[PDB]
Amino acid sequence: YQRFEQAAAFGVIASNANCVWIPAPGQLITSALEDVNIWDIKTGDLVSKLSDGLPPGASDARGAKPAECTYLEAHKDTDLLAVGYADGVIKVWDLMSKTVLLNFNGHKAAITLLQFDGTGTRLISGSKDSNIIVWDLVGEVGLYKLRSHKDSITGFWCQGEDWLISTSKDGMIKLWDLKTHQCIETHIAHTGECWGLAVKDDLLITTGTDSQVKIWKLDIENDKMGGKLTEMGIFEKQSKQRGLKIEFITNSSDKTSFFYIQNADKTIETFRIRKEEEIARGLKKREKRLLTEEEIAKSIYSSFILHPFQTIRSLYKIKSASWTTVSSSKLELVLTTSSNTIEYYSIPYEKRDPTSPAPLKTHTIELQGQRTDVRSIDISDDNKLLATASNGSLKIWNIKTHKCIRTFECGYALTCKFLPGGLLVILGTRNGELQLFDLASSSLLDTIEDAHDAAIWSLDLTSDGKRLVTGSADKTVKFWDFKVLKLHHDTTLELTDDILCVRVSPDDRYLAISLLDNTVKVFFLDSMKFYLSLYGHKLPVLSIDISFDSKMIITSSADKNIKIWGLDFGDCHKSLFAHQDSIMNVKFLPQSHNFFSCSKDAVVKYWDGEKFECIQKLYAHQSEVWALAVATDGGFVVSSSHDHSIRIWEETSLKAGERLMEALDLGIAEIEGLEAYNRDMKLWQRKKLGEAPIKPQGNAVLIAVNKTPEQYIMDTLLRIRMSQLEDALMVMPFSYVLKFLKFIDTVMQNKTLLHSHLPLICKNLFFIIKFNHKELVSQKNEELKLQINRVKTELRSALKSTEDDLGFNVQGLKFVKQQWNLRHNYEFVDEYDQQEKESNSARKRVFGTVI
Amino acid sequence: NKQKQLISCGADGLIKCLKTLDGHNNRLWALSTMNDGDMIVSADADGVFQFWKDCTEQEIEEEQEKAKLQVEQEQSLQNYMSKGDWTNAFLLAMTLDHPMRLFNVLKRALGESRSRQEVIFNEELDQAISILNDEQLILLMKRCRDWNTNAKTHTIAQRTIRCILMHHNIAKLSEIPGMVKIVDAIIPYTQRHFTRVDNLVEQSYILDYALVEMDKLF
Amino acid sequence: YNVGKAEKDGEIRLKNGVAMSKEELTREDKNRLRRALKRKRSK
RNA sequence: CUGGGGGGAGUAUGGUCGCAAGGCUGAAACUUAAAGGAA
Repeated sequence: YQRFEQAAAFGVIASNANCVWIPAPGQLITSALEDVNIWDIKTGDLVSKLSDGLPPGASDARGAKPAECTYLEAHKDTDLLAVGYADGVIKVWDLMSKTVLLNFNGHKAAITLLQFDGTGTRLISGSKDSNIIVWDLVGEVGLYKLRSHKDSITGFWCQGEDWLISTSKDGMIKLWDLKTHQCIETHIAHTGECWGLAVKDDLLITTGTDSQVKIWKLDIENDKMGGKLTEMGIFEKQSKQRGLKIEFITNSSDKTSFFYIQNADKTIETFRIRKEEEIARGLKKREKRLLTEEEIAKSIYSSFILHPFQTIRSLYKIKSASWTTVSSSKLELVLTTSSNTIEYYSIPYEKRDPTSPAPLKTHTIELQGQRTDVRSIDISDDNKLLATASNGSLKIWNIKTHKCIRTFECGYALTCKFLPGGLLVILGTRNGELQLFDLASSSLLDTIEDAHDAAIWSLDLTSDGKRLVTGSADKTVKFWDFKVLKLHHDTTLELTDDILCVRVSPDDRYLAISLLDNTVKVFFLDSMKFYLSLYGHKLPVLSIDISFDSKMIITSSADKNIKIWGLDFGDCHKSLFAHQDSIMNVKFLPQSHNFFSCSKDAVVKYWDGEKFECIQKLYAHQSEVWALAVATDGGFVVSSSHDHSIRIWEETSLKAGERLMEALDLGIAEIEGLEAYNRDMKLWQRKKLGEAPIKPQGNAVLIAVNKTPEQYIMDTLLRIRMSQLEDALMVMPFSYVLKFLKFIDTVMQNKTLLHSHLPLICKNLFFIIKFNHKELVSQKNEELKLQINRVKTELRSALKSTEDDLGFNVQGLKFVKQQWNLRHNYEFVDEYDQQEKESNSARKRVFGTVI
Repeated sequence: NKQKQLISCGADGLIKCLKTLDGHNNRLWALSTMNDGDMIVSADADGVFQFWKDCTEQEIEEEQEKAKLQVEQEQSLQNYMSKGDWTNAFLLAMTLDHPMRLFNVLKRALGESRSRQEVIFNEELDQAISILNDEQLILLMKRCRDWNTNAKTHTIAQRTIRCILMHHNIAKLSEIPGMVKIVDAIIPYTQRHFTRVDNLVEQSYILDYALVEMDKLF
Repeated sequence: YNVGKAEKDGEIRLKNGVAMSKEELTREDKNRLRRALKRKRSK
């Protein structure tokens, strides 16, 4: 088969991520969906779209959504870009050659921050799941995983090798000793979430849910447990929403610091922090009226040391920001907003006055976007493309360059079409209005106010183009002719129900209209004849398509399935269930019975109309695919979605016993090696110090598991099971029994792991010598005789030491119970009433017996 | 202030349902709530009055101050489990009531007590277990009771029972309400552990029999 | 006396004897103890 | 306020006249949604 693929994607400038700024104002790296694009603020031309080397839609593209980029981060000097994606992976690229250097999957959810540290070679990464991982770049390895937060890492701040400090989407800020990787000090920052973190070395600043911004003093050289990071006071903002990024600078040329808190909505609150001279010369002024009350006033600091500044607003909702500074009169701040647009503002400040009632944007890159989701896409014969938006941004892109060359202002517009000669656009809007535009001249040929009483929903030209059909939510369809280049309403068909799709056949034959009442009706255009009524879809029914032979129609709806109908008798053929949310649009190919359907769950799907298979399952969008349009000839198809994207699609095993034996042999070899080393040390310290042994290096596996040999043998002796322990001890020969006795003799000098394994040592040792008693008492060596005596003394001392406190506790606890009894048990002198009282007050337990 | 409301004379003022107030000893013809927003609520019985405080936001600050305290001194116990110094770790795990961390501080302090060298822990730890009150020692003996049911974890329980017995007053231990259903529960466990360790030390003398055979060898 | 279940709700008390507190268990042991309780319910 | 078939208790029915089964519903021209049932 001649399958499909993706040629190019565009329409996005700023997506659901952050932005990094690079100096030459300068350029900007930001996110498109799953690929990063670089822009020069000066002009705004797309100078780079760094993308994955595999086209989404190819043979090896995997069966899921692609990983949306979610955090840009840049190493300036050594020229790297660490970008991180929605599944958790981190790709590190060199910006010179634009290839992938490092892949750093690691995480389990989406990631939320990156940071290079010690400028090169180290990258720390925080994610939706509460881990935060340190990575080395000269080893390609996750070094450390700091794991104690609970919800989602909202920010952190590190210095090199000793201290990190993170704050997460619970209420908690944490300080991490990066030598031990244990959390040192934990506070509750804000009572809900904690969304911000910034610090200029003395003061730390955090923000939470609503306007309460908290100043902290971190004293890194502190020694107390609670008090490495203390809280110094709160203050307020003007926004009651989530401040979610704070960032600082030190402008030179005096020395000064500025920080911003961007908000959820539309607003960045900028702040100047002042200097120690005006701290000292402002302290007395609030210390006026002359001291317990004045000390309470001086303690209740934030408004003192912090100074608000020019509160920069924007048109849309703010997603990310970053700035640069010179002279303290060029706080030059780039800002990517949600409705895709970047904006380069710059506030001046004459070091006492900010010299403006409201700041000024110096650049704005917004030409290659829409600011809303494209509710309708269209195409020329083959050359141009039509994108229809809610703000009014009709845009005429071109296929061969992916640049909008022509754009207008219409309104909440949901459907549009071209006109068959090209260079002319019809369009209908949300309210009762229709509009006409062109390509060479300006916007409005004419608008028709009161084109319909209510929301228009779908229009269609005839194949010659002179006559178009508009169906609207005022329960009417209308017909319009082109009189000479103006619209002529002549007839109108009022239905009982809100018509929401129209279509004609591609040979002027049928008019199929989709009603809100779960059905479609097929009419004859030449008679308004009411040929057919296709029924049985069971929810209101979206896009129709008529085939090129005018024999076969498709019918999409919000029932998550498309139905194929034969138009000769109105008989159904398939009812194939696609698309688990809602099929928004469905369109045939030009010459074939193959078709495409794009849906509300971020997927387009390629089907055939003969076997009714799914030919292909294309997976490049991220959100609700609102429209798609096929070429008139040739058959390449464009699809446009809710993530502001427009994309083209073209054609192409030991056991117990022997484990204990090998553990015993290496353990006792290490043990008597160290004992020979100690005898060598005593002889070369008691004799002429001219020589000694060189070095016994400790065993590989013993230093690899970090265990003394007694502990190594002790845990493998633990790890054999009780059912095969009497076999594990019976398999081993008498030489291993003798070195087992050496092992027990050494282990009851370390009285820590003697007392934690007393019954195990007793059981194993007594079975060993009880089984090997005949040979043991025939061995003739005073070393083993002294060994047995030493083991006997230390073992029996440990056992009598534990049963001493056992017997003590028995007699003490029964004394306690008995003195409680003789204090207040009861008063019976008569033995029969006494025994009946004790029988009524006894402990009962009921048992299931068999008779 | 919009929608919840006060009613009177169950024997008490009640708000809308939640928060039965203190009330009185008998009946009631009284409500005056009408200062600034909804300030001081006078509610009067036959003779006795109450002047109910303010907007009820005082409790939430107190309510939000404990969780902060508990999450602060939960990240002191982890630092103590890291670096040792088991005494404040012990009393603070007793305050938090973290039972397996309590078993860990007692077990590792007991192991190092076996290591180095009247006193059975370090002396600052057993005076710290000497100076704890009735609720703490009764929950300490609840979980010494349930640790004593093992044959592995029983030694830590026996030595904690031993230091309680030799650092507290025995009449006080009897008069604490609840500590006669615990000691009845873990006397017979100590009895079976005594019989088991006595059987183990009586079958320990095959080493001595092997020594006398090895001496009769020559 | 035999070790039943805990008389609190932030506590997990196995019949071994080892009482664990839910505030002191990490999330790995929380998932592991939940699956183990699911096994002991399912049998 | 005159008009009457033929005992009681049962049994069978290859006759005639009826009433009645199936089998998840939605759901067929469509192997089709939501939701419900059952286990």
